[PDB]
Amino acid sequence: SIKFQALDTGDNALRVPGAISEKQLEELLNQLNGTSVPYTFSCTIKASDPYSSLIKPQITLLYTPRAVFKVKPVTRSSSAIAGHGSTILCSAFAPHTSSRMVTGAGDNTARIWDCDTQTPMHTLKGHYNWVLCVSWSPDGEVIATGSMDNTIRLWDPKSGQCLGDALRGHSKWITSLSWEPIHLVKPGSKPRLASSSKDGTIKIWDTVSRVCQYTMSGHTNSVSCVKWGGQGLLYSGSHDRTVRVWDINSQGRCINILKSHAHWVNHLSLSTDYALRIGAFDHTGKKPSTPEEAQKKALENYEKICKKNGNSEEMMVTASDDYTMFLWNPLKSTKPIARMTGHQKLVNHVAFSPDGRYIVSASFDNSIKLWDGRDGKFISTFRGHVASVYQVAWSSDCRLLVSCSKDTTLKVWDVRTRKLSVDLPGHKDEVYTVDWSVDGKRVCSGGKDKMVRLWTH
Repeated sequence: SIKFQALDTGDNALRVPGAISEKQLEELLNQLNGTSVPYTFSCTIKASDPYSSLIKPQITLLYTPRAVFKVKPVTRSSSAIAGHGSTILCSAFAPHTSSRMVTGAGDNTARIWDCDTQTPMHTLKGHYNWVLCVSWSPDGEVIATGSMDNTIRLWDPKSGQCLGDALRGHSKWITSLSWEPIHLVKPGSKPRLASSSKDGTIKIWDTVSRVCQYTMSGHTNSVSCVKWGGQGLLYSGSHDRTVRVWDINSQGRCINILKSHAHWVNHLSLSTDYALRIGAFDHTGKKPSTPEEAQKKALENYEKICKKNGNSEEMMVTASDDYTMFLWNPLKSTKPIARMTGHQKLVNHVAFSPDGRYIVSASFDNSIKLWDGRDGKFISTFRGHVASVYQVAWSSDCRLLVSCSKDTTLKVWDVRTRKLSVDLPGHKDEVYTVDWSVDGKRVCSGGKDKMVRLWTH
């Protein structure tokens, strides 16, 4: 007996024919919808791997088109790659290729790696304190590093050369970096860089003319994080218990102060920021032929995720150290749409899925909770870690989620089945960073053991 159900969710009815050829199963499913459209079929949904399945001891058959891209779950680990002098604090794949990756460690250096050969490629020297955040520009041309020495440095990913002098201005350490989205950038020009500091300011940097355009001081305390949205609006969170909204088309004018939080705002993420990070690029790796094509492609990829109701809504999630999270639709209302709660310990990372469909939150209660990205409803808790969870990373197809932890392991989860997919140990100590490449081919992790691990399917 066999039943047909899509990976989406739809059941489409009940049939029993004896053990058949795989090619026939398409033809049958095709024959129903009169597509006569290739297909791949799934079953045992751990397991998750597809009469040979009856040589292994009724059946539901999960079907999905071949033309639809699907990221394979990471399974194995290369040999650990040495280079950094102390613990690794941040990591980020390039938006246009899975052959490049950058890390930031407490040895005052950032490193660019060749993921194809698992070798060190460049060492970025110039900061006189810890590198706290690394972020590729959405066109993949420039790397920026925010440091504990209060400065920002721009690097060339290909040559490893620092682009002139550091960006100076902040009087305390850098808390976050956020590049201007490609679809808002005038064709032929480059994306500007927003940075937040513990000094309580947000600066907007012109990386080309090499000049600071605006300084958004307004928060009365340290600024925790900033995010450059696709409407020409920036959203910042701060220890003044406030979420502020700055209009870049009005010289950084504050158009809204959100006071619903009762405690320090620690994390702030948008539903569109996975899209914003990679601009015109996707899982294929195909490059735009012209800057004008890049702007159109970036807009197309952006409007695809935000414009659902015929209008553009980017949702916002903010977290505080009362463990409480909020969901916003800032364009629509200045009051929280929903109040997410349940975490018993501090939330360390919050991220929407690339389609904005889900919200996942990593905590120090050794758990990861899955939330609905449109109304903020609780769905499930990912249990399996024994120690605190530091960071998570989404797959491009929004189907898989990898998470690193203090428990010396990484775990990848199947968000469709809401369960553990594969548990991969490897490191010798705590792991602080994880990232998943756009093509889904490679996963990188780095932590206390000063070493980089590259994970593949």
